[PDB]
Amino acid sequence: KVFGRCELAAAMKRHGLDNYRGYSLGNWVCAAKFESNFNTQATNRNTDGSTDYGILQINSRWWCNDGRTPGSRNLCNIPCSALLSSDITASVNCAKKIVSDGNGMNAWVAWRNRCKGTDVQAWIRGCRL
Repeated sequence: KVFGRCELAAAMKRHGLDNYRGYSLGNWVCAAKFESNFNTQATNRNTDGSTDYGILQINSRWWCNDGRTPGSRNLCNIPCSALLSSDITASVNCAKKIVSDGNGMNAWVAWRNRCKGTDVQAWIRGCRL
């Protein structure tokens, strides 16, 4: 499923991401835009044998099990396929654990490269939240 910008914003707000750990909703919507372009089916295979899954591109090396990543840990206790569903609950709960893993939102390289330091409030424009 491909979310509309405000549609995703509402969904995330609904799952408690707005201001979570001090990160405004805009940051989260912006991360999603550049990590997967709001596509819940998005996947990216890395060169280290791992793969990023879903709307927030969560990595299989440590956060989920896809049964084909060497020395992989499943800290979120879920199959990576669950991060490719139209319901973002799984991705959000797992994201909540990653953003609290000691690096803030820097865990998402796309967020770091395209959202960090910018006027992320714009990503929420026109939304009736």
